[PDB]
Amino acid sequence: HWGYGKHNGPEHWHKDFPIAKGERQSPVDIDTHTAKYDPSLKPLSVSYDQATSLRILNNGHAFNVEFDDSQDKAVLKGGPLDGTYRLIQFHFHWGSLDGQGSEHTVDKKKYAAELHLVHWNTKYGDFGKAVQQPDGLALLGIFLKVGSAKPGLQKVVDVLDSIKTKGKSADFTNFDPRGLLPESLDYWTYPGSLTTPPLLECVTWIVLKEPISVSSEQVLKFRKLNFNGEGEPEELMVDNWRPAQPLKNRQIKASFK
Ligand SMILES: [Zn+2]
Repeated sequence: HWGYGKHNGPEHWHKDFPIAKGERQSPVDIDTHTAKYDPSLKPLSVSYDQATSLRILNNGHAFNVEFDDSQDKAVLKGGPLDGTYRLIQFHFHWGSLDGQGSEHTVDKKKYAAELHLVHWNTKYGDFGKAVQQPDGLALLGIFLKVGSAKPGLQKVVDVLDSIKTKGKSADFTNFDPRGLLPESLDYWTYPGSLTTPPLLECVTWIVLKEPISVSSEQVLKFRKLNFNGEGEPEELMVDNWRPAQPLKNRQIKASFK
């Protein structure tokens, strides 16, 4: 099956998932000089005050912090979006070294990591139905650079030892994802896709311009995770990022002047 190893990585995905060579694939490089300010874009509305985290799972390609999305609690609205999108999970992509790890790039710059908060459009009733629609998901992307620690990330990093290997999960209640947001909600937006198989073209991307800072110790702990299952030969979970894809017939819009 697909992965990020030497023989099943992103350059191989198209064989099982032909949409990998599609017209609206993600991630992409954000060329800051070509992205146009769009005065018609509204402020993002991130309402996470009532977010209910439940569990954290190592799924063999990342770790997902999962939320209770059976009610309208943690929602993303406004910005380029029409309607309401419910938070279902967040996860990260990171590198083996600080000089790579992010999926989106900014003027070809790679960040050390990238956070994805995944939300589905409530007009489609459930996540499974939403991913079959061009406006089914809204993904909020946030870059991580290495510097000062992010206090709000530490509860995530400290639980990672308990989910080292594929298929392991742990209770993870009462985690507040507001602690992962940067100061500014300025963003770029474009239509794209899931960045892991099945690579469905169902995502409105909202990528924040301001990165958050995390410490070297924090990201080092990400890199102690395993792609493999318990008892199997150790493959460190690093470089679980898909590289930039062709922009094709798309425009990236900026929310800021
Ligand atoms: Zn992702």
